[PDB]
Amino acid sequence: VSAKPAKTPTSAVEQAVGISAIVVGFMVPAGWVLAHLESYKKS
Amino acid sequence: HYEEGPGKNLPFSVENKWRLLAMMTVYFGSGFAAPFFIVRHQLLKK
Amino acid sequence: MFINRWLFSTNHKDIGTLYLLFGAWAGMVGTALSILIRAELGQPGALLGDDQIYNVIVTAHAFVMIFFMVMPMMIGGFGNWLVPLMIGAPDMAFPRMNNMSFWLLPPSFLLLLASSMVEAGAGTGWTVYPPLAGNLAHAGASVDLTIFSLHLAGVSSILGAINFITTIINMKPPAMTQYQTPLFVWSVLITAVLLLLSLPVLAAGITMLLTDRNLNTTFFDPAGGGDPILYQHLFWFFGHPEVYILILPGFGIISHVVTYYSGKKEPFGYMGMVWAMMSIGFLGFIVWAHHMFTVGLDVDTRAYFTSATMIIAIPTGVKVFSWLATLHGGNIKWSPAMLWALGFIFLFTVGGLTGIVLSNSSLDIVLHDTYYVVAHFHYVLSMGAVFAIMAGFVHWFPLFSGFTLDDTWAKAHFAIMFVGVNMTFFPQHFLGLSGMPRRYSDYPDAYTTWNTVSSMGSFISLTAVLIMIFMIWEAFASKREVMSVSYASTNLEWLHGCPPPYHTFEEPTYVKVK
Amino acid sequence: SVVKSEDYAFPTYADRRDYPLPDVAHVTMLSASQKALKEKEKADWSSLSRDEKVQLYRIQFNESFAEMNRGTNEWKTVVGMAMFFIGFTALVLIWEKSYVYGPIPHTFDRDWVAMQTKRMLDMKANPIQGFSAKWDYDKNEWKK
Amino acid sequence: PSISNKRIVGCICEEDNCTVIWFWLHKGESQRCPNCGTHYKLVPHQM
Amino acid sequence: ETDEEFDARWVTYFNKPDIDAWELRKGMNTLVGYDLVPEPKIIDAALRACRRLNDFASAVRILEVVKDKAGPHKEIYPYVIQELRPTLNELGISTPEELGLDKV
Amino acid sequence: APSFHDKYGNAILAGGAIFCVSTWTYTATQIGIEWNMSPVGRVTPKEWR
Amino acid sequence: ALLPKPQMRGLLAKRLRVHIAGAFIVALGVAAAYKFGVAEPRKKAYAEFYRNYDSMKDFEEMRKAGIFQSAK
Amino acid sequence: MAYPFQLGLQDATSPIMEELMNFHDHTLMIVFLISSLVLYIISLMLTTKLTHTSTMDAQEVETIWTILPAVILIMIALPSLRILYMMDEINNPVLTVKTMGHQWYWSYEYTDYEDLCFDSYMIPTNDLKPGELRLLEVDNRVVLPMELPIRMLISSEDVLHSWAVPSLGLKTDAIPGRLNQATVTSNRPGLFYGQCSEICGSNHSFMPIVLEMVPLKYFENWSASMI
Ligand code: HEA
Ligand code: HEA
Ligand code: CUA
Ligand SMILES: [Cu+2]
Ligand SMILES: [Mg+2]
Ligand code: NA
Ligand SMILES: [Zn+2]
Repeated sequence: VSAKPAKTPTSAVEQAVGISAIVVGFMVPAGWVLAHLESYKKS
Repeated sequence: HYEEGPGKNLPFSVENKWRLLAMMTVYFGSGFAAPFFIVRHQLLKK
Repeated sequence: MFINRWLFSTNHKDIGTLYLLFGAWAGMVGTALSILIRAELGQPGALLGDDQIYNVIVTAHAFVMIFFMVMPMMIGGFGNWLVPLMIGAPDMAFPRMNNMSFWLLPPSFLLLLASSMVEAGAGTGWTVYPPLAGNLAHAGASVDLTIFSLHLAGVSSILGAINFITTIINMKPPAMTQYQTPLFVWSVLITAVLLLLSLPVLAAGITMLLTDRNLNTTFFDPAGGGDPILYQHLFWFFGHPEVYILILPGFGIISHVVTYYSGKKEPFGYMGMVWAMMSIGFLGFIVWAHHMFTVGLDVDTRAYFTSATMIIAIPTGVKVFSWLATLHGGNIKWSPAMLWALGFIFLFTVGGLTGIVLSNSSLDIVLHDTYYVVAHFHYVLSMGAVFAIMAGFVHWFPLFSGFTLDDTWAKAHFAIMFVGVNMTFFPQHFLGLSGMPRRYSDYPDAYTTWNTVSSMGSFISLTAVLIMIFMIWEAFASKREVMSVSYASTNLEWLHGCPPPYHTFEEPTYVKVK
Repeated sequence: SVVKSEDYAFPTYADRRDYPLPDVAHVTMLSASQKALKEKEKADWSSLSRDEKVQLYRIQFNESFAEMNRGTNEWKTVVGMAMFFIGFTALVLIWEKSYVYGPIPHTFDRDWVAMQTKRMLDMKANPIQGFSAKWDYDKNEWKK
Repeated sequence: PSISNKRIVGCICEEDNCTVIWFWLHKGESQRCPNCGTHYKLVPHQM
Repeated sequence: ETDEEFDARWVTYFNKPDIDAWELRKGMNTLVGYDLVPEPKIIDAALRACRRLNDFASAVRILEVVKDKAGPHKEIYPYVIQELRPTLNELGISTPEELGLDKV
Repeated sequence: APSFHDKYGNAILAGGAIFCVSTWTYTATQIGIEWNMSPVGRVTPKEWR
Repeated sequence: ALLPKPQMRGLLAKRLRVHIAGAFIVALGVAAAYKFGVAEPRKKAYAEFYRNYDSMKDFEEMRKAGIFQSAK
Repeated sequence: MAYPFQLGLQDATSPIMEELMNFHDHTLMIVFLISSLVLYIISLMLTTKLTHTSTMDAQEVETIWTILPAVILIMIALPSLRILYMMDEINNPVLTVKTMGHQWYWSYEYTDYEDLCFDSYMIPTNDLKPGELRLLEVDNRVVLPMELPIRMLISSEDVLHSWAVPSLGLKTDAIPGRLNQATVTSNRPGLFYGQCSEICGSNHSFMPIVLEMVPLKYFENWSASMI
């Protein structure tokens, strides 16, 4: 499948911000609820 | 008539990269965070 | 404007798009559940405490990954997008029933989530065997909400199956036969046939389970006259057709991808593919009691059933060897979907061979409900069905969206996905052989080390799907278009451009016999 | 420039070794010197020098077969990103071992596993090949 | 026949052949099948 | 069928007096997909057919696909060129290694 | 023309290999994961009562 | 001198036949390697264990350390 | 019972698990063979520069293509059916023991003569004696004579359990209102460790089975002592 040159091409820094955004937005809630299970067990 | 073309056959606008990145991460993060909060709920029950 | 386009939609492409979105969300829900399971099994001890919440997570992982990730995406999404495009139809035959099937799906998901939220919890496994699923061990509303989730998903998929069979059989051009259609069309025809032939059996089974729970019947109560072996018979009479449903459109997708990216004009032995798919479909209906080799059946009955597993092993062997045979002398283009298809071939071969090891009832005495079974069904489901979903997604993301993915990120995603799943599910063979049973929240110390290794592999797969999301965003962060597609003459869905318009085939195809 | 919406109907210059003679010329519109080359083309090829040959072959086609089969080096950066992301996975697991996971059960320290191993060898647990068959029951040591 | 400027044409140009091959056919002269060369011509005037 | 009627049918098909571009391209595109390095009389007929309808660069990719359809072993292409040299210097067609199209 | 992969690919290969091996030997050796190794030839048996 | 005529027609088929011969030999080699490494040593280990086995002495060695709940 | 870094099965004590282990080695050698075929072919035939992308004879190899997996499946299935019929002989047992799987514990009835019955619960982790096993030690071990045919009738009071001992090659469903049969023999004395294999609630991981197999005279002394 042939591909056109990008209409709005991204650079390396914006892709780094994107991968960091996915990592932080996926690891804050699950990591927060996994960071203290014994608090939910009435510590 | 409805829009025809690339990026317009989708139920969400793709004309900006950053608001769509925020949209994807909140949608798929709500998906990833639902069962964790469920498990928090049955731990908080008893 | 939005409501009439999406909530009131009556064409197949929009419903396939909504399938892709909903199944991506539900798949990531299931991935979170799988990470939770492997987090309990990582180190010895109880991170969550009791086994009840762990069984709730296990059952939720099974239902969410079966009926809400592979099922809607694979069958509904790829069939609705491609089947009227492959056969040259303007739309489905009954588009309102297709829209109703989609909109019944998130009610079923909400009922499943509410089943998990109610304090009893549906911690029974995805087998909903009584008297564990009765009103004594699980006196509450979790099992009932689970039963109605299965009812809604079943009605959704019967409606979709009816719509698919009538739009394949009838909406062809009047010159083409059924043996001139593409292979994915054949796979979804046979899939829809077994769907409507198998789903009412579990519908009746869980209806009788519901009446046993709340209407004081004794269908499966041993103190009243019934027995749970009847429930096991009906459940697995649906259940092995269900996993053949889970694997057959994957066969169509990998056949299409291997045919395309090798440069071939057609798969080798099209009649062999068609015959083997109808043989697998006809022969998956009489193999169900290989799931009950330890219930105490007759020895002659299990002899018949293991012979039935051998004769169902032969035609998929014909399919995988012909998949090998259509790689002969082809211009092998090293696309990412090619890597997904070759990983499909190898890992699905390994999973099927472990299933053949399990198929002997003599060794199924030893290996029943151990982790050897878990390795078998994950090497078929979580590798074959997932790799076929990814192969179809990578191959048809130019068609669905209009933009092309970054192939370098796609090859990296395949690499870490392959490493993660192979490190997750290879020590489970050793844990099953050593003798750790299924559904265990804590194990003895001798099962520790492989469990530790297995837990690490799950996180790698998390990284895989994490960067997968970035891949999708990168396409919409690039907006690189498609001038052209190679081999557009053989494949009909690529002939209207990327993406195709709302109204296609108003002027239909011109094909003649005489 | 931007071409109209019939980019799918008309055939395109497809560049692969499976299709050696494409149906579309790569350079559609031609300059005046290229029309002079095409006018000269009707005569014999003996009066054609090197530069006219290579420029008309570049007019009709994009790449030779040596250019399209070249070994570029993307597999190294694909597996390099792979080992990046597996390393980030490993540091995520360092965090999860540090904070999420609690203490190990008490049956894993050295005295308990020593008495455990003595009970393994004492009860002769699986002594044909696996564990108690790797121990000397006369010298009271492991098998060498 | 057609009502537009082009139509998708599917050729089964030998019998007992599985894969139909599809090609766009426009106005003007007779285009050919892209493997067999049977001539197809478009006359767009029907209703 | 066997060798000689294959060779005779292809050399008569490429020596069509009213040859045009579409069917020469279709003959080459069907010939390349065969499990067969083409016999040098067929390639001779194809080169003269390219000369008949006044096309140069198609003949250069004809020579290129004879070069790279042989595959790994390299005893085919110098043999085909060493048999086709009277054709190669009777039409003015230039060989791909001398045109600089094999230096990547 | 020098493409992206030509020297950056060697750089990413070297960096990925060294980063992965360093972080995995840290997470397998240093963070106190009890691997539950095979006790053959390694433990001495202690007399339980 | 000049070059002879090599095989022009179909080396894919002859490559397939020589490598399908190699495929059968190497696959039988893998199967025989696993068998002669694992399966037959296991069978002869079982034969060596059970051919000269006394169980009264084995039970006496187990019961001399106080493991059974029935023999004190 | 299991040891760390174990790859294969637990080794055999009953004759049945010796034949099961030999058949497992046979079928895993077959799986290794055909996986070597698939892997070597897929590694071979993507690694060439020769091409053949034209019409090919669709049906000229299917007879061998169909009879080789059929004959290998027959070669698998014949010893499978042999050992499948090797578990349903005339038993003529010596002892009959009845197990009932109560709600997360086991109960044992030796009631051929002088009716004896007891309960098996796990010794908790905090109350383990030194040297014992976590999650695998019971209050009352289940004492049987060795190298004898012993009938073992398995059921449960309320829900589905699975009475399983892997090293003796036994795994039988404990179904309420239904009495399944197994036979158990041995060749060595000692302690054999199994646990439940069917989902049975919130302590499903927490019911083990300990089979202590002793000589006949010590089994008689134990039976006289426990009553
Ligand atoms: C993708 C879904 C899928 C597919 C295709 C299969 C395919 C098969 N499955 Fe499985 N199975 C499941 C999903 C699937 N299964 C699930 C989800 C369960 C769990 C249910 C539960 O909870 O209990 C399960 C459980 C399950 C069990 C239960 C084990 C137990 O309860 O103890 C058994 C028993 O043997 C079994 C057998 C088989 C067999 C024999 C095949 C065959 O169809 C495989 C054949 C496929 C091949 C790829 C082999 C062909 C390849 C060749 C190269 C030819 C081989 C030729 C020779 C060896 C001569 N399956
Ligand atoms: C579709 C079926 C499916 C899939 C994919 C998986 C995937 C996984 N499963 Fe699952 N599993 C089951 C079906 C599945 N499983 C079933 C049916 C059971 C039996 C339950 C029971 O005991 O009753 C089970 C049981 C089961 C257990 C048993 C727990 C126990 O009994 O103690 C465990 C733990 O190791 C486990 C782990 C995993 C892991 C680590 C993955 C990983 O592979 C997770 C990674 C998967 C993905 C990341 C999905 C891929 C999706 C995408 C890449 C996104 C797609 C989106 C787009 C393309 C837009 N599974
Ligand atoms: Cu009883 Cu699990
Ligand atoms: Cu099954
Ligand atoms: Mg069971
Ligand atoms: Na745990
Ligand atoms: Zn034709």
